[PDB]
Amino acid sequence: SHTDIKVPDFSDYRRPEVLDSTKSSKESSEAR
Amino acid sequence: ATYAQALQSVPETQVSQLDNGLRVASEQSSQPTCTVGVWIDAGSRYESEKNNGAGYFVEHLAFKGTKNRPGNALEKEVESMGAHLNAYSTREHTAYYIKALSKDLPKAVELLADIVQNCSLEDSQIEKERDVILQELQENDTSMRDVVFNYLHATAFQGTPLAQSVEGPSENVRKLSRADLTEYLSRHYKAPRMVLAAAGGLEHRQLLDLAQKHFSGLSGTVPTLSPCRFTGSQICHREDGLPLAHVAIAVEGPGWAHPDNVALQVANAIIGHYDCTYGGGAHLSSPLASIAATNKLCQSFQTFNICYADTGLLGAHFVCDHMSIDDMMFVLQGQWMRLCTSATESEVLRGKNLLRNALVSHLDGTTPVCEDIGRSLLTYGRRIPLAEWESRIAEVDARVVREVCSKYFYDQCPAVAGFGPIEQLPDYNRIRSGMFWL
Amino acid sequence: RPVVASVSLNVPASVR
Amino acid sequence: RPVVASVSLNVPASVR
Amino acid sequence: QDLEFTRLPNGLVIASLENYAPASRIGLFIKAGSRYENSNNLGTSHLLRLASSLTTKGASSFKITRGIEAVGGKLSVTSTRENMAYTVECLRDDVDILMEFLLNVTTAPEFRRWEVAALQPQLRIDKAVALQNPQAHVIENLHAAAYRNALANSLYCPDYRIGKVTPVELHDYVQNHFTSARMALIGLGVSHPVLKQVAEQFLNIRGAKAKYHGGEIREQNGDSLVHAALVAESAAIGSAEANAFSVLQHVLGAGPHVKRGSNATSSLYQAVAKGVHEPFDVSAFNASYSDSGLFGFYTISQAASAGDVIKAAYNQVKTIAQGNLSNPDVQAAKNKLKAGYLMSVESSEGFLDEVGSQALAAGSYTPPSTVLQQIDAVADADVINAAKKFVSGRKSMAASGNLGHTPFIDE
Amino acid sequence: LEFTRLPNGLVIASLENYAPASRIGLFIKAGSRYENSNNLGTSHLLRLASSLTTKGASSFKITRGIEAVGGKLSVTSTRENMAYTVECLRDDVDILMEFLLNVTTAPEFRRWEVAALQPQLRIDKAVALQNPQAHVIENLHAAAYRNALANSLYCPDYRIGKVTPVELHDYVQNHFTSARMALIGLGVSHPVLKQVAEQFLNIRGAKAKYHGGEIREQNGDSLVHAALVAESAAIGSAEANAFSVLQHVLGAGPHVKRGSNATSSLYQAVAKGVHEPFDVSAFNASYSDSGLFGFYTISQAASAGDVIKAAYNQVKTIAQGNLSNPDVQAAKNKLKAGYLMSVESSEGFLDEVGSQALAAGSYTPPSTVLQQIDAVADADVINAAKKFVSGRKSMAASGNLGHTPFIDE
Repeated sequence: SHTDIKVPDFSDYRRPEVLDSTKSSKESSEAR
Repeated sequence: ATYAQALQSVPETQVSQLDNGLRVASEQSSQPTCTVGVWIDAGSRYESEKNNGAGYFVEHLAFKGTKNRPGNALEKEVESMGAHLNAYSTREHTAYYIKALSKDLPKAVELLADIVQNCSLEDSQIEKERDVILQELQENDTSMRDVVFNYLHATAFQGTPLAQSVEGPSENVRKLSRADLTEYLSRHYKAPRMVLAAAGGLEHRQLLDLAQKHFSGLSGTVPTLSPCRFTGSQICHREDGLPLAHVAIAVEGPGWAHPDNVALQVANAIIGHYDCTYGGGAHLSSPLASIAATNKLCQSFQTFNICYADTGLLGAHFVCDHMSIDDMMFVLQGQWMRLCTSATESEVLRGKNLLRNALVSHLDGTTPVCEDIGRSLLTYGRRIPLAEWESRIAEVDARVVREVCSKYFYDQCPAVAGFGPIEQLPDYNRIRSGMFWL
Repeated sequence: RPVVASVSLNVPASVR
Repeated sequence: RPVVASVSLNVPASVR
Repeated sequence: QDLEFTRLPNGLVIASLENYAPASRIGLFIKAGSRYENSNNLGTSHLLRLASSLTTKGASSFKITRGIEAVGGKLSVTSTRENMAYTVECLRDDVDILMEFLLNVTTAPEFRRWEVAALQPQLRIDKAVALQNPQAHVIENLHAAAYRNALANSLYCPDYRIGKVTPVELHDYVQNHFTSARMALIGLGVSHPVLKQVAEQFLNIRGAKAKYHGGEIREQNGDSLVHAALVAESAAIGSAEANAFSVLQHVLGAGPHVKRGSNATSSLYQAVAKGVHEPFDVSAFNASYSDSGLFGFYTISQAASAGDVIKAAYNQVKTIAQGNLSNPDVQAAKNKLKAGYLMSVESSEGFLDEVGSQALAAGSYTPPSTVLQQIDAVADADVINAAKKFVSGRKSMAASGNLGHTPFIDE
Repeated sequence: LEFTRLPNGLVIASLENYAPASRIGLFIKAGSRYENSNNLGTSHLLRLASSLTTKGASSFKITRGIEAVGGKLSVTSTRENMAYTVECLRDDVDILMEFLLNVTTAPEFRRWEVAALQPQLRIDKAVALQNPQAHVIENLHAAAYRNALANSLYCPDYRIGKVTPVELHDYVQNHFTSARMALIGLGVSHPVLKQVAEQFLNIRGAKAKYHGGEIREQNGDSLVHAALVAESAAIGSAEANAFSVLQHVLGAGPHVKRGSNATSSLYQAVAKGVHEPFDVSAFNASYSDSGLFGFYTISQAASAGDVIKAAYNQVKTIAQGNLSNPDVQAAKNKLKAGYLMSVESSEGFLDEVGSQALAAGSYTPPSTVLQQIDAVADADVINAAKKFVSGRKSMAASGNLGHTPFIDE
């Protein structure tokens, strides 16, 4: 349904500075 | 008398604590009625994919079997007492609570020990409810508003636990076990991360014995948080066969303890809301709302300000026809940039005087009071008195807003969603290019 | 149920 | 009256 | 603090309760429900209920829309088949302003032409928001089926009336029904002499019965699910006989006190749980107006399972009327009643909803303690009938959904 | 008039009048009484489902193949029946025959042609209700009767956009059947029709439980329309004719243009006291399971019950024996006229031929009809009105209702 729905991973495409989901943004966003 | 004198006259709450770890508090009042609840730290934020949706599945069996009041016997004793019973869950917090009278209160606390601790979880009801859940995930297809926020949280917080729903996928509900719940129960329901609260015509010491009576047997002895990041991403469930399209957009929120949340709740109210019924129409104050009434662009929209531990979500939800989406957003962003830069002082006093009547009118009874208590006592630490909420607001002026909106609206990486005929819905790039004035 | 109407200037319309 | 419907390809629609 | 309660020689009630709370709150309960409408002025209160926020003499529509949102108040309007309330909200520091905005709506409304014409087609919207919640044309049809003249008139407005309403048609309605003899200037979070000062300056100014007949309406709408209701002529409020139904309400079924609860104590929903093996939802229906009331239940089920369910309810009540009953269910049902009253008035709004409603029907406020004693003094031989009056009494019915297997009364 | 029957229950008749205009009508039992709750508003579609795809032909070719010869394809439909009338010149009957049966015998009822044809219902539904009688009158059936005849000819709104083609094939295969049809013709020889059916038509609902109901429609319309009836009798019984003569005793509409209907005992009876316009006449309906009898009112708002309480009294005068014989024989002479005058036209003639062939299995020439009219008893014309007054009642009305009373009032 609309909850079984899932988002895939873009880790093949993302920037290295955000791949760690455990971290947070706002520390590299100003740079990015 | 006056307003400021009134807030000092409020019953200042009272807090307790136990050897096990269970926070307890209350607030006396002249209301003969009363209510009690159990607000805790547990939700889909802590379940993994293997046990996702479980805490919602806990909600339906906790009142359907125990060790000392099995079956509907538990459900029976309330109706015999004349009280209500209600519950809900969130992505971080879950809550059971009662509305009853003062004198019959001791019977109430005796139950929640038989509910929280001594749940039985009969395999029959486990299987029956396992159908009830799958009945609802068909229903919530209709709950289009709930579809969006489910999608929205699933994007910005992708890859994290928080992207999970609260009820969970159908699959895990068709694989769930008694034991995963046992483990889930065996870790999260613990005194150092639980709260009791109540309000009405009671006393804080009538209650203190009952917690020392019943919940004193609680296991008073657990991972901490991963900082859930934020993403700026777009999602779009194109569907032209419907009448309309519920839409949402939002950004990073700061979180609970961050003080500028006071300011943002104003700005949400500076923009306010409108849905197809308010006779003000053209005469309204929110320039967004007036135009929406003028040309009948949309049919309804709302704002919000979610608070999670290190973050939240600031944004809005709006609902219109497929030939009007672009203009609303152009106007909508047209308001945010206005407040980032040009915020009239008199218009601030509008929202400052909106928010007062919000929290107060929100607090009309006892159950709303204990929503705040059982929530603040897991987020803010203490409770905040209403005289303190006022003093924070009175510091505010347009200088603050132009700093805050510049910090969290301006040029950020927003998060978008859409479910409907979104044929007009522009691209995330154009949306961001519309985010910064000039 | 004992139905009652409810509108406003800012409360959304409702039906008791 | 005992009403009856009537349409066609070329008779104009009518009501008895 | 105690509740003032007074009355002027003009028949204009005032009350006040200075709770020292922050949120001031005023409600002006009035007898202007659509029962007072005749055949020609129907769908009027549906307009008048939105005619708030329009031109006055002492102010414009625009200024009032902004003058409230500056202080951040509200202007909400409850309206019943009997009554028509102008509730508001604000902080106590600015009550004097919002007072003036109110009375200009009720005391000096111009009801000009052009503002109305823009406001008429709003009715098509408001009429349909309710009927997304399908109860609100089933339930109207009961009144329109059972009763004839006054209460049969719905709150809302028929279609054809739109684009045909007149402003003059309101001035006759306003001058006849917003009257110092049949109003109630309730307040809250405010002192009493203030309200005493206001009314003497601005409000210093000056319908048939509900003949029950027995009717039946049906709506094959193609909707997959069913909605139905069977009732009988009840009694009006004030009589302790009225409370005999309102306790029977809780004996029989009062809706889920428990979220996702099987309502096991409810004698009705329990009684259908046998034999049936599919969803359904049902509860008692209790209405109690001034001239009369109505009592019965409201059904939800599938198409084929309508009469299969109703013929439990229509039988279950007969069991009660035949004396089959126990006392703890009654005292349990009383304890439910004693709860929901206080729990309703726990909130200032729901509190306010009770204060002046008595002031119109009666001319006296009953504190809840006295209410509970009248509940204590109820007789099982009246709770019986009660159901005997239901079963032995003439019937009225209505339903909607699919009706491939819905029976009539006599069946 | 030839009149036959096949072993399959399929009637044929034919009347070679040597006229120019050939004419065929296929009377069938397919009125909306045979509809259940789930298939409502279907015949309203099927009544327009003519001129659609077949197997033996396309929708296009049939539309042109008729207008080339210049014929027609008209469709009468009742709560009982469903007729496919046509017209042409006798020189080209063989072509138009083939066009007909392909509609009834090989209709595909595809998807897309229907979807274009559904919203037509909103139009056709509203053309009638410009003539306001056609929702008053439906409500009587829906008020009095319950299951079969309560179902209107036309289609409710919500049903639109929800109709299925499969839902028709069940309806067609169950009701366009060689046992309950009648291949009437005219201006044509009999052996031809005998040849057609044997090649192409060679193939294979509840009762009207009267209950007593009441419906009201405050529509804001300035004028009033109302009707009060009672459970009548079905056709075939001479008791049915006892109403149909009472119809003319009481009031049968204006035989005279701009006439004061002075002989009509009803309209005369209201002419006293009233000093404003009004129009009213007897209502007679006679189906197979049952019928309905009463009257149909027109007046102003305030003058509804002021008029009805003459009619409801006037009939009681009859039921109390107060009556004369020349009015009866006058009323008979009215009845004897309107029957022949109705069948004066081939169409109205045709309307009677097979209608008997379905209800009965025999055609009665008009001469025999007049004898049964001759053999009517005043003690039955009385019940008659006694059955009306003493019988249970059903009522409906529309317009403004500020002064409309109920039955018991």
